[PDB]
Amino acid sequence: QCVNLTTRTQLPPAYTNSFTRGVYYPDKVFRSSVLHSTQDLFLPFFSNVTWFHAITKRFDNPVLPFNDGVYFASTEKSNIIRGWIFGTTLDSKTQSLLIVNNATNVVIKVCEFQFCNDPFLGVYYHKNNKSWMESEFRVYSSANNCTFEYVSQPFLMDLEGKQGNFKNLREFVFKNIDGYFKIYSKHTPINLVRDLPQGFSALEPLVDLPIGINITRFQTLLALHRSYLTPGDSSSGWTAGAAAYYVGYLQPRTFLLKYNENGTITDAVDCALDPLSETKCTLKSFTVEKGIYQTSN
Amino acid sequence: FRVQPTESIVRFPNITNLCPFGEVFNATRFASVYAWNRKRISNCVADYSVLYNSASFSTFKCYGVSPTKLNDLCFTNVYADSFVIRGDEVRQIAPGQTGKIADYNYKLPDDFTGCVIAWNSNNLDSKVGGNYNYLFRLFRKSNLKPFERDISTEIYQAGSTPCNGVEGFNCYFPLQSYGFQPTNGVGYQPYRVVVLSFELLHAPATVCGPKKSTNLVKNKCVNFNFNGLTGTGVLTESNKKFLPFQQFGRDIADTTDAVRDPQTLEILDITPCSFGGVSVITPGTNTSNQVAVLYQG
Amino acid sequence: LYNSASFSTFKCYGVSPTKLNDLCFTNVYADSFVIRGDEVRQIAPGQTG
Amino acid sequence: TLVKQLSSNFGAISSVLNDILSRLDPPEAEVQIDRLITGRLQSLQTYVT
Ligand SMILES: *[C@@H]1O[C@H](CO)[C@@H](O)[C@H](O)[C@H]1NC(C)=O
Ligand SMILES: *[C@@H]1O[C@H](CO)[C@@H](O)[C@H](O)[C@H]1NC(C)=O
Ligand SMILES: *[C@@H]1O[C@H](CO)[C@@H](O)[C@H](O)[C@H]1NC(C)=O
Ligand SMILES: *[C@@H]1O[C@H](CO)[C@@H](O)[C@H](O)[C@H]1NC(C)=O
Ligand SMILES: *[C@@H]1O[C@H](CO)[C@@H](O)[C@H](O)[C@H]1NC(C)=O
Repeated sequence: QCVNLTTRTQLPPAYTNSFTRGVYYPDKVFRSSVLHSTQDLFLPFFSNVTWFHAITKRFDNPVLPFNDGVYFASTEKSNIIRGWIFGTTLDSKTQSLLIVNNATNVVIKVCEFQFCNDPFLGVYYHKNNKSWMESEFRVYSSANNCTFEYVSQPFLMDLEGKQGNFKNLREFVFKNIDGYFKIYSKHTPINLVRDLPQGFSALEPLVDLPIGINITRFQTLLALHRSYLTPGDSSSGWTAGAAAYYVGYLQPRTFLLKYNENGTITDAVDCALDPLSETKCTLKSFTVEKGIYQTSN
Repeated sequence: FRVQPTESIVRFPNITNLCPFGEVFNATRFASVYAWNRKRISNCVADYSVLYNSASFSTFKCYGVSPTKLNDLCFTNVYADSFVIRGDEVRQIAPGQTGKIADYNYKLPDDFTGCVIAWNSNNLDSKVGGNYNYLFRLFRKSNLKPFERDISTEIYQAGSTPCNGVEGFNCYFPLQSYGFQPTNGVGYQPYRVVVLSFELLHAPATVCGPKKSTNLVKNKCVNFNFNGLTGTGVLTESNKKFLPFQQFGRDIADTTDAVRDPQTLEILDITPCSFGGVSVITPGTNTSNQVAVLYQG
Repeated sequence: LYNSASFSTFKCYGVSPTKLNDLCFTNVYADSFVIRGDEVRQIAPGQTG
Repeated sequence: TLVKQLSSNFGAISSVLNDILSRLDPPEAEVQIDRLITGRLQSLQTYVT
């Protein structure tokens, strides 16, 4: 059985503005001090990115559409965000990739899963010993047929019901092209929680998987913190920590990437944002002299 | 002027696994054309000696690559596609060819790079009363895109009369039984056809030829072969830093100037051997026959 | 005629019944006769009776 | 521009001559060689003019 979350407050999703974030290495080749130009799926600069927040008894695990691509960035302190579900039908009728990170081995498997209406992870604080354990793992029901499974090494993290300011910024990019699931990741320490900071942070590829299934919807997994001072029921005592993750969608875009001496991408420029940006794309330079130029037709 | 290479070196990965050709070719249960099966092969040395031997192989056609050279270069993600078609249809499974089976079933892209292997089956896939397990589609609203599959089972719509469940006039099921019999002619016998698709798709390479790897020699104009990359230049130790996922290097001209050794994971630079030019000066044939030689670079 | 659906049998051999007006023909010939209910199968390509 | 013209396909399967030579047999390769030869020769003529 799977317990169903109840008595959760629902709020409209807020909107915020991205600031030139989401540039990743598009190939395995190494280049230094070269103003290379590439054409691929990118998150356009200054885009309208939806912002979700979890915090009386406010909770949110909406089934957001996958679209062509997703830029998932979550700023967190207590690692309340654990994993993501990637499925089309999400009712054990079609393969549904399940990526979940827990105290046990990181589980990255694709199987037919009868996911319940509310797939929320649950971590309970025990009174016999002062330790946090994942007493609830009722996210799905059964897995009849498993085409492919990959179980990684176990990972241990400190899970606590803390409402303090987020300590780290984690950025992930998901793409499904040619039957390969590509994940790019970055980890940057941060203290300000007002909004995403400025600057360029290149995302290095993490892992590639040949899942070979087409995905139209995805859902984020949020842990529930239940201490010894809370009943621990889904009705009451399930108050989770402060959570904030941002979801953006990739589009076909042309970027001009700048490589420094060590091969890192310091800066980038869009080729469709502004006439000045288009001119800089045409001249293949970050500085434009006085004059008049022909960009396009 | 030119400098000639002295030695030749090969640096292939050390892989002991052997790809299971047995399942691909010698399979008791062999899939139908309506739902063709795809098999992924990786991380194994592939010996293609058996293939050009042509033992009981009716048709061995390779597009974009030569079978004799197949055991030299190095690939990634070998695909195997298995399906069963009638004896007079094997011709139409080829690049750039349109037919009843090709348009309504498994079809090949015009840019196909692989070998098509076909051998005749007499009675292994035939029944005295007619084998009806194998099915083919003779109706389809829109021609299939390359490498597509159809799992729908609906009555095809002809005319204004509704179909796909409303059986009636001008309502025909696209799927038909092939009806193979051993008493039929050679042109009506079932044939087992397997399609191999080859792609590099990235710097890393998984399936590589059984060629032995030799030692490494440096600071000499030699012929080097790194994972199927052929060139001629001196090899020296490189101070350039590669990020762990990166494997190659490129300059402004986009020619390779660095590469990582597969066996030892060491960064080494590549520099072309000096050529220059030759200019001969003469005081004049009348005065003397002595000359001086100037080498440009 | 195809959409009329007033014909018990509407079969086109060698040409697409749905797309027939699209292709122009040099000469069109029509032969008319009335047969029994057990003889329609006899009047068919590759059929002898 | 002269150097950048060296990387174009000009209709061949690949720009690099070595990739064409290793992957393909001599009888099939020479057409792909001809495409590249014509393209690069035309580029040289333009530069010289
Ligand atoms: C994002 O779109 C909403 C409407 O969907 C709009 O109200 C909001 O102003 C947009 N964001 C920005 C930064 O303008
Ligand atoms: C699992 O695979 C078997 C083997 O074909 C099949 O019989 C069964 O129906 C599959 N399970 C489901 C839920 O479709
Ligand atoms: C994606 O999967 C859904 C599953 O319902 C299917 O209907 C759709 O045709 C698929 N799209 C592609 C492009 O394969
Ligand atoms: C490259 O790395 C070295 C060593 O960490 C550092 O000294 C140098 O400043 C770096 N160059 C950059 C970041 O442009
Ligand atoms: C070489 O020089 C001498 C002296 O002027 C002249 O008589 C002779 O014809 C010359 N021969 C040639 C081949 O230039």
